[PDB]
Amino acid sequence: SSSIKVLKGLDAVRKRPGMYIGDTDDGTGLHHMVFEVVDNAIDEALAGHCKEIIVTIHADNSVSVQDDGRGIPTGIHPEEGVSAAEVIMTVLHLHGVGVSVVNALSQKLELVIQREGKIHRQIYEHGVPQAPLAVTGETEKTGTMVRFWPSLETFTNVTEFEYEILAKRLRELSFLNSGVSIRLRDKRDGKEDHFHYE
Ligand SMILES: CNc1cccc2cc(C(=O)Nc3cccc(C(=O)O)c3)c(=O)[nH]c12
Repeated sequence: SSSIKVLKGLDAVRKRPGMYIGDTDDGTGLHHMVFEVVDNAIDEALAGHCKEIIVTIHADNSVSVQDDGRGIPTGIHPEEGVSAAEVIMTVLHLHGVGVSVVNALSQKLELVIQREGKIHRQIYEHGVPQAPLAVTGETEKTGTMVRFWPSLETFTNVTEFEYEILAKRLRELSFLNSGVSIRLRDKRDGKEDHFHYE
């Protein structure tokens, strides 16, 4: 059972967030949540499909990452009875460990996928999907959007995202991945930036 594995992996991440995300007391793990989601969007860029990424700090202290790539495949996976996107959002395999870590450590996560003319949406709570991915509407755009509300059971002390921390790494990432265009917007004060290196 994939379902059994999935919940074991999630539970493994909650019990040992240090080895997956970093220190949970000093801010580093909290911001590493953003960078992990961002790194997935960059993969879609490196793969040649995404060109703009927008990172938003929301005023309710969640962060969203939007890409204009293909959008995570929505097809019920041939292997596990749920959408391929749910697999990517929930399956652990530190070998092959990725964005499930963020899902596990978020009190809530919102996933919106635009592809093949359709908008698909799923909500997760502590990594657990409220329902299967479902079509909520129609669109002519493509891409993936992950917004996450970090668990305040997991994170102490530094619980609010810092603009400058996110600006510094995003600037570095566009530098290292020349050609990727990344926008950062703060909804708390209206501050924004655009990082591209060519
Ligand atoms: C903010 N953005 C994102 C956050 C978190 C995860 C992903 C995953 C993906 C992806 O997995 N994209 C992809 C698209 C089409 C095909 C395949 C495939 O492997 O067959 C993969 C992506 O594009 N953005 C992401």
